[PDB]
Amino acid sequence: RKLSQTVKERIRPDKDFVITVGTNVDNIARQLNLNIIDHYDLDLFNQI
Amino acid sequence: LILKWNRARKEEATLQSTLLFSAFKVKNQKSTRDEILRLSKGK
Amino acid sequence: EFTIFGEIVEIRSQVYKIRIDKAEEEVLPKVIFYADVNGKEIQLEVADIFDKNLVSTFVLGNETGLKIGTKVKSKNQSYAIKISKRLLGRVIDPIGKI
Amino acid sequence: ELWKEAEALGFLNKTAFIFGQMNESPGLRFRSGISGVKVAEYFRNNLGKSVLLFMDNIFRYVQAGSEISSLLEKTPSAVGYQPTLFSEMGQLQERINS
Amino acid sequence: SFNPTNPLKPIEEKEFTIFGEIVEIRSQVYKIRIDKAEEEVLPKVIFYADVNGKEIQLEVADIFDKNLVSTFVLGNETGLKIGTKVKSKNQSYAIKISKRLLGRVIDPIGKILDDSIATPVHGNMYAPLEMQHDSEATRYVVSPKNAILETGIKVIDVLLPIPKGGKTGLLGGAGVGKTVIVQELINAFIKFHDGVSVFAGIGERIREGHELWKEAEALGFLNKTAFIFGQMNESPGLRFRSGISGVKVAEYFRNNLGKSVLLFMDNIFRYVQAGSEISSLLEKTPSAVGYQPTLFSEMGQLQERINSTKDGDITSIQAMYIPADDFTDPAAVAAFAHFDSTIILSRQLAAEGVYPAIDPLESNSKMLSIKYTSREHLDIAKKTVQTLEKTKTLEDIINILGFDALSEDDKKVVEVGRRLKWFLTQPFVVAEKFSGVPGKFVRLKDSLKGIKTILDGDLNHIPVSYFSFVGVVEEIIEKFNLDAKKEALKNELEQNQK
Amino acid sequence: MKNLKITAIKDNLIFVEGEHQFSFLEIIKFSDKVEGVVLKANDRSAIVAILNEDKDLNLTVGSLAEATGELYKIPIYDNYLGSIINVLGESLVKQYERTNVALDKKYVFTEAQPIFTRSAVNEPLVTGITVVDGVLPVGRGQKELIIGDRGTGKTAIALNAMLAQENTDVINIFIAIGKKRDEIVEIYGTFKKHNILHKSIIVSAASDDAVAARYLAPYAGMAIAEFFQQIGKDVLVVMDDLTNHADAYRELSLLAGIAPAREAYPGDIFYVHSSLLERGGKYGPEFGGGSITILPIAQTLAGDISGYIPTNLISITDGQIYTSAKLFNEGTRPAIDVNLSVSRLGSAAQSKFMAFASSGLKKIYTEYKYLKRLSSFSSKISNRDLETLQKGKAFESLIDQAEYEVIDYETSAILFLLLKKGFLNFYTEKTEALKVIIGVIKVFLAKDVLGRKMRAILVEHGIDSIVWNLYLNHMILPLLKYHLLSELQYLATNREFIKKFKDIRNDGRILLAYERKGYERGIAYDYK
Amino acid sequence: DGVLPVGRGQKELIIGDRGTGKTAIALNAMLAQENTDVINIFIAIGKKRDEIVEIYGTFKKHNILHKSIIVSAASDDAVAARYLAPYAGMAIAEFFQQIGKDVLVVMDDLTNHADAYRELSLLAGIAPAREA
Ligand SMILES: Nc1ncnc2c1ncn2[C@@H]1O[C@H](COP(=O)(O)OP(=O)(O)OP(=O)(O)O)[C@@H](O)[C@H]1O
Ligand SMILES: Nc1ncnc2c1ncn2[C@@H]1O[C@H](COP(=O)(O)OP(=O)(O)OP(=O)(O)O)[C@@H](O)[C@H]1O
Ligand SMILES: Nc1ncnc2c1ncn2[C@@H]1O[C@H](COP(=O)(O)OP(=O)(O)OP(=O)(O)O)[C@@H](O)[C@H]1O
Ligand SMILES: [Mg+2]
Ligand SMILES: [Mg+2]
Ligand SMILES: [Mg+2]
Repeated sequence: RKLSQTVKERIRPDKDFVITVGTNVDNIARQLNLNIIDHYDLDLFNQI
Repeated sequence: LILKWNRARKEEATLQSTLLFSAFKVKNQKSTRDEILRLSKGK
Repeated sequence: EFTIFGEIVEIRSQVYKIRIDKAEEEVLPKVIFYADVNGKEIQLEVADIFDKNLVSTFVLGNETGLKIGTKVKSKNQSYAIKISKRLLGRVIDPIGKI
Repeated sequence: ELWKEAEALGFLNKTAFIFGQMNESPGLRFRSGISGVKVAEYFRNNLGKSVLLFMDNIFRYVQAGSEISSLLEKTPSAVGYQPTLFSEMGQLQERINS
Repeated sequence: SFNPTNPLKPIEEKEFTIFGEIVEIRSQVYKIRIDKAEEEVLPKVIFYADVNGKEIQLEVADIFDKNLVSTFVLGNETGLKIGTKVKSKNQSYAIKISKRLLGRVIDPIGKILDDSIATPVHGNMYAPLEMQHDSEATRYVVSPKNAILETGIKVIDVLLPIPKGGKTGLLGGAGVGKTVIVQELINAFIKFHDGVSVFAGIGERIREGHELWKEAEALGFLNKTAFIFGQMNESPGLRFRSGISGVKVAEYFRNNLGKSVLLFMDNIFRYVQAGSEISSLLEKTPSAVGYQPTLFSEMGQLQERINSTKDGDITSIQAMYIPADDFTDPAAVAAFAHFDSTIILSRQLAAEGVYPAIDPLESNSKMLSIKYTSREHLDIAKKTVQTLEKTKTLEDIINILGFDALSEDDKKVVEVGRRLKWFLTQPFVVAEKFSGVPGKFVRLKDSLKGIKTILDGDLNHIPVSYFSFVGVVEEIIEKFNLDAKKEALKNELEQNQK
Repeated sequence: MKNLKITAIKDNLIFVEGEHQFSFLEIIKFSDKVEGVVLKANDRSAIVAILNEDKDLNLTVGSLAEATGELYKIPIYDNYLGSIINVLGESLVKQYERTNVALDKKYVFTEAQPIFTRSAVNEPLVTGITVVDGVLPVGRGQKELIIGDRGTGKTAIALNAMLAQENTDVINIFIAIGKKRDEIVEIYGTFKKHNILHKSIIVSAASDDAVAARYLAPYAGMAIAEFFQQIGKDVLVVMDDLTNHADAYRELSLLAGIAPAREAYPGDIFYVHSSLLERGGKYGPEFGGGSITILPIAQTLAGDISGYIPTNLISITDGQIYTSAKLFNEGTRPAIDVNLSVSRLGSAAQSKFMAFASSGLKKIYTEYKYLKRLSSFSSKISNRDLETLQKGKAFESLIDQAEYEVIDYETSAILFLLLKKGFLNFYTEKTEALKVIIGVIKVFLAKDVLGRKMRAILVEHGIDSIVWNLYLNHMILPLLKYHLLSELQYLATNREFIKKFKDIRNDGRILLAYERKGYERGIAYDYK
Repeated sequence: DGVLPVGRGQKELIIGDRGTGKTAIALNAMLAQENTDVINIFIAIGKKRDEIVEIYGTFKKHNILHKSIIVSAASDDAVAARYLAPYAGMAIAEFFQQIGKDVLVVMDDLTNHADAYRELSLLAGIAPAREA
């Protein structure tokens, strides 16, 4: 919820593009209707 | 867990002791009744 | 007036059996029998009435001085205490001792 | 200590104390609450005042009742308690009404 | 035709020879003093009394003197006073038995319970308490168990096979599902059985007995079933004799007609409870937990008559009640010694939604032997129970230390264990009223194939939720495939739209 | 004439002497009012448990008594309705005058009617509680136990169930065993306020009354209920509570000299409660043709449902309702734990529309709890599990309901239908908005003539009819769509939201009108 | 045989829960004496008749029947019979031992024997002790 507040604060849907990995932040972005360029899976972060 | 075990064991032990003494107190009713009779008569 | 009279025929810790000798009325449950020993009175409350004469009691207070053959009498009433507005500021026990 | 503090803080003149303490026989401990209830009833009914009854410790009333029942050779129930436990609690508590 | 070798013999005709009156009264227990008698009174005989034309029977328990006996009532005591006249034939209680009992609902003493006009049941008078045989050795000519019944329930068919000619027991606390499993077994066994069926309700609900009688009428197997009902509204004297009467009826149908009897008893704990109450009312020294001293003997006196001989088989399915969920209760310990198959129900599993709430880690079956099943069935059952035990051990580690502490093997073991646990649940045909999910009947080989597939790890991709309350594993596969197809079609449609 | 004499008074029991033919529960009359019941008897002596007391009688050794020769039968009087009575039939608080002609005399230990006199349960008993009426149905003739901890709202549930019978033909009977007098008087006042007094009786045995009175009170209440049922009336009986009754029986047995058993209760406590409770049910027309619905109440210790008396009672009744102390501590009223509760009658004790509206919601709730308590490795949640979680969270918001609030059966059915069809899942992020919309829908269905028309056509034409579908699509769904758009704007683009709310107009004038009406008694500056 | 040795003349209890394989262990002990000179006596206290018959059949199949005795007191026999069964079995064992034989005795099981004795004592009028 702190991340949701921060994203709602310092991101604009027109001049900014959001890459979301994981279901939670993907849902947050979709609710904020931001520009989701692409989506990944959380396991991708496991291997650097 | 300690609390529950202590409570349960106390309850079970008290019930067992009372039930054991029940037989002894039943088997000695006649003596009590005769003593009551002879005390009632008395002097 | 004190209507019931009798003696003590059985003793134990806190429990005493009383045999009634003279009574103008039948004993009632929970009435108080008074025993006067060495200038002090001791109250025994009726619990069980086994017979017209025999009865069992438990002591309301200290029991020192009670013994077999102690004479007891009762008004066939329960225990009573003195109550008024002069009771405020005083310290008493349940039976009214100061 | 409580009696001294009541005297020193100034509310002793409007408080009545009935003390059946752990040094007493089971009869007095068992009758303390009943005597307090009777005193409060007198204060409300005869003097037309509002009474704040205070009991401590109320568990000792139950303990004294169980001790008296054990002394009278009655079969205990639950954790060695008297069969007439809730009946005695009701007897004490039903008289504190409005 | 069939030639009986140990047939039951009807009681002997007699005249009332003992006369007396009630000198002490109590609730359910009365003392009778005998005034006139041409013979000495025997234990367990019946004294009859009449009050306003209503007959009251009292069974003899103790014989203090030549003239004084103690008795307990078989039925309602309303009407008995001091001085009521009683007469006795010096014989124990008897009921009318014949082939006409099938489809009739009676109580332990033979009172009609299915119509108000009380249509009589024809037959001969037989005394359930009096069992007659040539000698003790005759009781040892019994057939060995050599068959297993198929129930259609995955867990029971795989891990806890039910004997034919043996005894199975369903143990559990209050409201865990004993009656539902008993009704499902009745549905899956009767109408396909080469014989007759006897149901004995012992201290159970009146509504349950009415429901079962109506279901028997509706599904057409009423005429093949004999009902006996001493329920929880009856006196201790009647709840103590329901099982004896049911066993006597089964023995009549086996010894005298050469039929195989399916005996259902519910609830078999109430028989012991009623015996305990009767013993307590007669002022006898209690045993531990306040039970009667003769608890094990009383259980054996009823359980040993349920045997299988060359005339036929008597298969017993019994429900046992566990007071306060205490499985160390003396009644449970006494009952454990007689069950060839034992099925123990868990309250925690029922709370989680597992139905039937059978705990395979607490149950056992003696039919899991090479003498009765194949090698493959034994191996599958052993592997299943081992995997469930390992999963139960690992769940504590998961709960306390988190999930990442496990290895790759432990995680795979937990996944297989969860899938196995949720695959064993199954919707019952009788349980359609509770939810509405249609019942399923899974045969043994389908259950074995599904359990083997799950054990191999073939279905670890399918989420656990899909495994609950299905039949064969093909249903799980179909549901998964259809859901994946719907997801793929929706994704393709939205990507076409974008 | 007097024929007995008192010889001893021990253990609160009276020993009488005198030749007579005693019987169990035979009435012994010590005066014109004080009576006792014979417990055991020789041919010249008896042991008696008193039922009531008199100040002036002074019952002691040597007092004379009469053996009436008859059993303990309770008499029925016309003025029982709207009154509090004791076990002997004396009006402690009465509303009307009594004519001294007894309508009937009913035996206290009347045996239950046999199997052939019963009938299947097929008619609902509206308790006024949404979750009870929809997921835990109670029919006419069904025994539903109310099991719970101390101070969790069981008496409130029973009182709500009885207050819901204000506009029905069901007679309420409330048996109180060892309750507080100032609570019985408060319940009497509550009955008087809600206009159900004329059809309600209270049978009272106080906590300090005679042990025989506390033991025999439920049987006297059941005899009264049986009298009412013999003229073909539906009776709803509430026993509060059977823990006190078990305690009274244990006290009487232990003072009478009986040996103890598990938890010191006598060995036949189960028989006591089972023979008491087997006298309620649905009966065929040839045997009265009524019903006796019982709602016993019982108390657990620290939420231990596996206690001796709670499990003894569960094995007698047809399901139970469990009230949680954890839920009650969180301000959730009623604190009903649905996962631990059950009704064994099921959909057979519901109306067709109610049965269809909540067909598989209890199982969904159990699955929702199981998933919520489950810890897994893959933090990816399948669509089915997401649907289950959302529907369970939505269901959790229908339980809340104010005290003494009676919700109509059709309102509960409509709310459960809305939940089942999936319209309430979108509120998974805002629960206060869900509460507001449920309140608005309830007000609309209760007050507006179109809401009552909707409920009436739901009753007579069913859910599947075209008229009810039109009513749902033009009255209720637009309001939900408007509220969801207002509270959560992003739902305007959600795929499922578009799929469901496709041919639904975004009309929300009902909520705005009700908000205006509520705020019209509004002031710019507060006085306090 | 290897880790928990049993010698001739040693009384060795078999203790456990229900359905764990105690009777199976005792039966294995008796079946291993097929080629030896030990005499088997099996005492059943409060056991089911069908189980005893099955055990007799198992004895017959493994050719150890010709030197095996079963002393049976079923679960519905008189309580005095169940109390006296182990003593009679041990008397038979002592008869065989007095002529120089080796005897293996199995009692299944002594908890039922204690229960039978407790029932006898409570019925007779003996004061109860720990666990009655
Ligand atoms: N739905 C409700 N909403 C709000 N308050 C409620 C509700 N139901 C009950 N209460 C309140 O909660 C309190 C406890 O309820 P109640 O006295 O009925 O419970 P109980 O289980 O009968 O308790 P006790 O153990 O004292 O008999 C009471 O003050 C009651 O008014
Ligand atoms: N197979 C099942 N499927 C669904 N629900 C079930 C199943 N078995 C039991 N239940 C649930 O459990 C409840 C109790 O079942 P049942 O009547 O068989 O219990 P019981 O063990 O006989 O109880 P009691 O101790 O009261 O005799 C049912 O009403 C039902 O809600
Ligand atoms: N070595 C073994 N291998 C496989 N199964 C075995 C083995 N030993 C025993 N069993 C099985 O274990 C089960 C219990 O057998 P057994 O009769 O010895 O048990 P028990 O401990 O005496 O039980 P109870 O309490 O019923 O008397 C049976 O199903 C039997 O087939
Ligand atoms: Mg059942
Ligand atoms: Mg309450
Ligand atoms: Mg064994």
